[PDB]
Amino acid sequence: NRTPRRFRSRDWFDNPDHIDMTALYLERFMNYGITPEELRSGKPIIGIAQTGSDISPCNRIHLDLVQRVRDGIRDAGGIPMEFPVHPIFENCRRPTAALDRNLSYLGLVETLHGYPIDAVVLTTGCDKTTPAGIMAATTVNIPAIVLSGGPMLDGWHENELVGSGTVIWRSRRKLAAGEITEEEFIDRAASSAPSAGHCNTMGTASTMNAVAEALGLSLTGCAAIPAPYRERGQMAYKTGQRIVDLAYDDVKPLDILTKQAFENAIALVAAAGGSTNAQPHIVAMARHAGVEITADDWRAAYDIPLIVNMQPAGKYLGERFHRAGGAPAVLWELLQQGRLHGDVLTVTGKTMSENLQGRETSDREVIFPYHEPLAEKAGFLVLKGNLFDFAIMKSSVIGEEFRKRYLSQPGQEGVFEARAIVFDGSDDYHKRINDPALEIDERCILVIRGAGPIGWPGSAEVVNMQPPDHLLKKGIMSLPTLGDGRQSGTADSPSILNASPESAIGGGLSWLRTGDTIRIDLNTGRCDALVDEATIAARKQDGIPAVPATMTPWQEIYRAHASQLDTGGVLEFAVKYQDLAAKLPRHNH
Amino acid sequence: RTPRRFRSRDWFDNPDHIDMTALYLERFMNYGITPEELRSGKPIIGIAQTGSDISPCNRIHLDLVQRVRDGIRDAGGIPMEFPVHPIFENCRRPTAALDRNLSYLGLVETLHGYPIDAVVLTTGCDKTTPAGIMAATTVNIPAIVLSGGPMLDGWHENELVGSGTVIWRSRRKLAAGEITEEEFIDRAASSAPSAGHCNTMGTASTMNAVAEALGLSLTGCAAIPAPYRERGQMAYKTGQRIVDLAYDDVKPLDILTKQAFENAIALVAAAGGSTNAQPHIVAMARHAGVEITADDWRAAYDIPLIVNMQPAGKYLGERFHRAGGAPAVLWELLQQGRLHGDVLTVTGKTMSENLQGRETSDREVIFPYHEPLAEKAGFLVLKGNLFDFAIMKSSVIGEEFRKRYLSQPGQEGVFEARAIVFDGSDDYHKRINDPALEIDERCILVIRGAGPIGWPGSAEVVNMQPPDHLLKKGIMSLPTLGDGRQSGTADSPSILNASPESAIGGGLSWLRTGDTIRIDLNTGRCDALVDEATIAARKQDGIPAVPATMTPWQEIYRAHASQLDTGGVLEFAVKYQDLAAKLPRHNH
Amino acid sequence: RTPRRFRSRDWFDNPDHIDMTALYLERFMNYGITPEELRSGKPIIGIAQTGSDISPCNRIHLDLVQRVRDGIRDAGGIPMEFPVHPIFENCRRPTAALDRNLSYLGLVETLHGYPIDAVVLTTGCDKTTPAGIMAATTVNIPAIVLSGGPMLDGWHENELVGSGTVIWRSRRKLAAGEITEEEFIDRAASSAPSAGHCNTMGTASTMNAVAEALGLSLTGCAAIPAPYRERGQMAYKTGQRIVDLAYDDVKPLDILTKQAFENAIALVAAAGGSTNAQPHIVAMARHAGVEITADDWRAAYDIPLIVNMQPAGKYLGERFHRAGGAPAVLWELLQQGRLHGDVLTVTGKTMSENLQGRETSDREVIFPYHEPLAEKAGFLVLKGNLFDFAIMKSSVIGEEFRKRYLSQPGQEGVFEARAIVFDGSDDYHKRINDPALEIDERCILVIRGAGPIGWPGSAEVVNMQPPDHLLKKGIMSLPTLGDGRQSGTADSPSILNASPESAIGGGLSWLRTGDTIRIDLNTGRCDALVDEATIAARKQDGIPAVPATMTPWQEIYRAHASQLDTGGVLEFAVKYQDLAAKLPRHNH
Ligand code: FES
Ligand code: FES
Ligand code: FES
Ligand SMILES: [Mg+2]
Ligand SMILES: [Mg+2]
Ligand SMILES: [Mg+2]
Repeated sequence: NRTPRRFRSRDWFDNPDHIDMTALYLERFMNYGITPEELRSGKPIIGIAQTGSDISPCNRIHLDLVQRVRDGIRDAGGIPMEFPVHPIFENCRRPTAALDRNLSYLGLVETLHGYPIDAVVLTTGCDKTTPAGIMAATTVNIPAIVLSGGPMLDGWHENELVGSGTVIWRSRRKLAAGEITEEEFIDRAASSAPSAGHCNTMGTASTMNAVAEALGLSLTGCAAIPAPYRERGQMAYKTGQRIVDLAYDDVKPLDILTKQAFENAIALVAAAGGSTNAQPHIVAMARHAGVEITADDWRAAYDIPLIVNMQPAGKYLGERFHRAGGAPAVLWELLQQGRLHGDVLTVTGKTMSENLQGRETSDREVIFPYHEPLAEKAGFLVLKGNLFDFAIMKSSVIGEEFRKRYLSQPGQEGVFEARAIVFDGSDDYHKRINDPALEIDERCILVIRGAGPIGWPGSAEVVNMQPPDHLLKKGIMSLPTLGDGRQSGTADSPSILNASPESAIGGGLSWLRTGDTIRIDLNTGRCDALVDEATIAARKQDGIPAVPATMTPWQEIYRAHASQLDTGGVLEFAVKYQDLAAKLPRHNH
Repeated sequence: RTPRRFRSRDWFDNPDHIDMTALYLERFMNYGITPEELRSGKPIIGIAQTGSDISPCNRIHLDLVQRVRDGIRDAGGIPMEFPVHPIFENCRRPTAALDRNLSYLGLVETLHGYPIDAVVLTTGCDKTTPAGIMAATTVNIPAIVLSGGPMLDGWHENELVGSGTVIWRSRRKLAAGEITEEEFIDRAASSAPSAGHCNTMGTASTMNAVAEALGLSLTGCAAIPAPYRERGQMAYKTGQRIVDLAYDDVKPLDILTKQAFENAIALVAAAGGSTNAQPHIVAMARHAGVEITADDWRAAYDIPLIVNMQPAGKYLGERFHRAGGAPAVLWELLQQGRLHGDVLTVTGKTMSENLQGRETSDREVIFPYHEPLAEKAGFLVLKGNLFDFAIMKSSVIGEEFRKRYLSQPGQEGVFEARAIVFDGSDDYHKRINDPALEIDERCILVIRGAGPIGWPGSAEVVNMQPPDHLLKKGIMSLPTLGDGRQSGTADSPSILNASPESAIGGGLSWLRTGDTIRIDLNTGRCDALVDEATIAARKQDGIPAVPATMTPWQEIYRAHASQLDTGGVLEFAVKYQDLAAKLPRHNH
Repeated sequence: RTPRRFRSRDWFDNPDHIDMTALYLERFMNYGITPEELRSGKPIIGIAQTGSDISPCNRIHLDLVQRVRDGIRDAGGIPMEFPVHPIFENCRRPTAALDRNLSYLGLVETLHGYPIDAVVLTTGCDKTTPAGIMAATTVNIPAIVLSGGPMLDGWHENELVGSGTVIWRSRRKLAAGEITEEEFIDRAASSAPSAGHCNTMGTASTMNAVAEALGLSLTGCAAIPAPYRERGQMAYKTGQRIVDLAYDDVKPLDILTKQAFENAIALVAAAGGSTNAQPHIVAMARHAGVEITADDWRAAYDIPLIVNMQPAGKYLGERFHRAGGAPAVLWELLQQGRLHGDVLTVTGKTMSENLQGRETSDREVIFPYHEPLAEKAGFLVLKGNLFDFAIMKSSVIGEEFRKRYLSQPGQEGVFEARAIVFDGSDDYHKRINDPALEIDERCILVIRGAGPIGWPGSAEVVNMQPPDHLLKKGIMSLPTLGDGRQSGTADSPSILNASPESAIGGGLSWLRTGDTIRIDLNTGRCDALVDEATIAARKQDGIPAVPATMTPWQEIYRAHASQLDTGGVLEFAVKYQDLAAKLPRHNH
């Protein structure tokens, strides 16, 4: 198995030319008890990028699991080095945690490339830490492997399942409809988080962790294990064993993250009822590995049926999903219908197909068979028009009442027209949504603008807007929704999302006005404002709607270099840098 | 916050011996504690840590302890974590029942010998809960129990698989050749999915509920599964409360009255608890100076089964907790006047006030008293010419068993069985499938030499299964009798804890294979049909052999341990009471 | 290396019991251990953890245990950490001496009753080193000692303050009024500047040096200050080497020969070690089935004082380590043919190959054997009519003491003094300055009722200081005699460990205040000049009283502890040897 190699660590700890610098490098790494024989025996230094902390409750389980990773690395013959990254906690980070993925990315590459690190174990959980980690590891391109934290346990409130995130959106409706009070709202929310781990619905965190499995970047079965199961700590051990293997065999990210691998992830996202936030993230990771993912790569997957019976699209939560076989069971379903490139290489050292043998699900209540699924055409639906060149709609989440109301008229199905109610940001929506002067009814479409990477800044999860109270009290639970921002992966709103280019850089949403008529055609992928070419340029000369001034040093940088979610809201200058571990850096003294 | 003058101050602020105060304070600062911390007069809160790598059922406390410390600090105490002697019931051989008294001795020493004003007793695995309470009673400084909690539900092939109970059910399946040997090892592993203790209503679940029923933990502390966020929140609230108990000076002997033990006896019956609760409750009471007699157990025989949990019922710890846990069970008993609700608890309220609003939320799990899972779920006390005290696990009689033995016409509750006697569990596993014994469905399987003295430490070996050939005919259980114990996770309706045991000359010593036993659950009698003349002839042959004492502690144990009917205590130790009423000598 | 059937496999891989294998395996995985780990056949390495908040001298081990774990894993073993009974010498009352045998009992149970193949014994505070080694020997599985090391140097007003020694020096500065009560407390505080044990050549520093001397720990592991990175590097190395010892089956009884204890006895004398080493070394020897007699102590008497460390000398643990530590001190002993340099050690090499190259690098701290600090530094045994064994701390005889009592031009080393007799230390503090006693420079202060049965657990109360009026006259110390002990940090040339102690009828029971005692350091005699007739008449008046037994463990101790001369062991316990050669029964 193990044929020796001169790891880049050896350029610090056994440098041929400079023996002064070598001694300078060994000296302090021994100040808490590491012996010289450890740092000088030619074992690989395995970094562990720690994401858990008191400020990051979704990832904090990695504070206890890190010990299992250390044990794996040491049994298998490496030397572990745990170190931190910029923290990211989506629930409390303001203005939004989307700001942090790129900032964490920058700091991880500096560390991975700047220290005597050979391979890495990326610890992941909360929404944006999985892409931030993978993005950084590929730019540097040293052998990497993802270790997922896992979701929380099932939450219960009065004998009822209660999913993280989705409990907030359902409780916003019942509090408006006067069916719950302000303390039941807080208490149902608290019941949604019964343990350590990330959101327990199929939101961004469960999606991005299933993605890394589909991408072949973590061991089989890693994504779905709930954080407090001992399975998770066993998995953390085996991941520590595996990463030294990947260091010796020299299996880098750029060997794994081919376009075919990204197409596998795309397929998985759709079959699993995954989050629309997966789209900016999968593109961002693709770009940073020099792969181009286009709007046609998403249309490819639209006709994947929904097969996992998990909130927000379905019924159960992360525990039932993982007991049913989690991501490998979903991938197996797909592989059987030829929707997977089964011959890609994975960090297991086998091929996707080889990994998936035996992974047929064990709970058909939870993971449905491909041919008798839960819903057809569950993939994202990219939409085009005069309002934006690209956006996606959460097809997996169209309710049957929503279907009957808009997508069901006898001659024209999948097509409907609605009256725009436009809001400039989240605060705007909350202040005017119940203003009867706007006379809102069942044939309106709620529109929000200024919530993109530039407008907010960092795109914001504010598109899952709810009907005004008077409509909620009539039983109308959702109206169509559209905006240039995002929504929580836990939303059960069939929104049109991630509209690029956003309003704030002169996308079509900059000139739309309340009372206009929007025409949605889901058969053809088109969404248009019925507003003539002449009126359009009259509005355009009034200028772009206003957006808040820059507030922090990082926001100035972000607003300067961030792309649109079309291409993954990436630091556009940064994609250029590839395989940085090929060249060494200069000595520091 | 009065403040009072805590015994710790005799170490850290003694105005007689200033040299000693300097000597006592010096080293306690060598990891960064400031003098204001130890010299301000805040109480020192000992935390008795039971969790370790070798104690996986209690290891959750390695994490929880930081929540306890935060609560002590918020409330104005100074925490002081220290360990006790490790106990891990599954791997400790010859038996972990040796360890309960050894852990008692050490913990008494630590609490009395050091400047500790009040203790948080972390509990979990079988024996850790009585051992902590016994010790905290003898020293009698303010004390509170913090339970660890069960593991989460175990699943294998979409079936609920319970800690411990899987092993016994797997033993019957492997013998009937229905599962492989790596499948046995497999489903055992499926039953232990997380940190925590046995997720069935075993000894840990029973004993931790008993601590709640005694009044020694905050309401709802017993049942919270170990990995729940709620368990961490409970550990914080408990750290707060122990500081208060230090100031209000609420001590074990203030709480462990005869009524509180009667309440605990009610709950064990209602909850389908382990029969190992019987020795542990008699031990705890003795060390508190309270007498628990066989008639106190008989008083709880007619309490109905209330909780629908393996091994007696269906679900595991997670469902029991979500339906209300121990408070929901105590609420049921309170409504029927089966509880003394006026007793004081460590919450600062009476049991009755703690229980208001605690009616269950899930009647599939915690049945109503008046239409329950089954009636007469209490332990049934048996006596006769083979022992003066044994109990039968009533809550666990199945329908086939009640048909085959308990339903003789005109004579219901009385049956007779032909004894097949084994000396140790090795002897059982060697001759149970020897056809020479010609075992029928009307035999009683008997094991002896497994009590406190015989094994030594009583051993969980009485849940013997039928021979291979009976299991293939659909006979899943014969009646069983022994002077040892069984796992609280057992679903055998055994007659257990037979005192006096065979090794000190109880009736089991002269029983022979072939003898007939007449059991009658109406009279409470269990008697071998052998005439006094033949008994005498047999007695003269001497007592059957038991192994030689093999470690120093076994020798101490064999010399001082009492019989299970009196708690298996160190007999000399129960005379020691309220030790914190007297300060120890200075050490220099 | 060559594979082995470790005893753990009897749990994790049983041939005839797959049910028990599943039951033993399942819960050991509930915090993430994989089946590949517990079934691969790698040895299971116990780590006997002694640190905690209540044990500040050993607390360093809670951060070093990770180093130990990493080394066990780099070497192919599976680490299993677990606690023992906590011991903290400074605060434990009535004495930490009661704990050594208690800790001993629990660790035997743990090592024998669980699947442990080899153990690392973390040590530090006084009693933890003998207690560990005693238990590892009784069970006799491959063992190794990891020492926590002493605290950093203490400075107070630009002066070295040593742990412990600063207390006894301050008690004199307080009666002579040179310091206030609150600078006493700051002075003691300055003595403890970091983690670690006492930084003087007290019992901790002695016993860890004894451990290395016996070949039970790696070369140079003893004197490394706890906060040094050398100490975590040593813990890693120790984790590695214990795996090797497990495969090579290098058991305690292979190492602990009479030749090894003799090497230890030499090192103690040569280093000015604590008198407490004598009962601990005898205790370890007995548990190793080795006899160590008063003659073997005499054989070390004439060894010079080589180490310039408080109490006897000047420096503290830091300078001693920088000078090459116990290796340098053994190297001296080697070249003068005072070691058995070819005994086996847990290093693989023999003691001679261990010390090749270990000559001290600082002759200001470790002196050459032939131009030494002082001569005849070993303990000096004394027989007599007051006791059949005692020892005197020859190493701390100062200039004035030698002049005032040991320098009669006729017969040097003989003197006679008047006995002032106190019954326990409280008697001392309430009468030492009672002027009706007429105490002068020619009195001997005597304390009794302070042995194993008397106190109970021998107490450190013999280093009594002169009355206040003698201290103001410049007399810094008088002869001191007792059946108790004294801190190994004490600079008192006391006569200690008197067996038989008073409380069981030894000579000190009949001796009275005012009697004349004659000591002869040339014959090793100490006698109370009182005639046989007065002795018999005083015995009729009864042994002087002692406090009643107060805790359950005290009753066990008083009923089983031996005398300090035979090691203060539980005498019934030394007959148990090589326990790991028999397996315990299965628990279910
Ligand atoms: S808050 Fe971190 S996963 Fe949703
Ligand atoms: S083994 Fe610890 S509770 Fe059953
Ligand atoms: S107090 Fe622990 S070493 Fe002296
Ligand atoms: Mg999110
Ligand atoms: Mg048990
Ligand atoms: Mg001492």
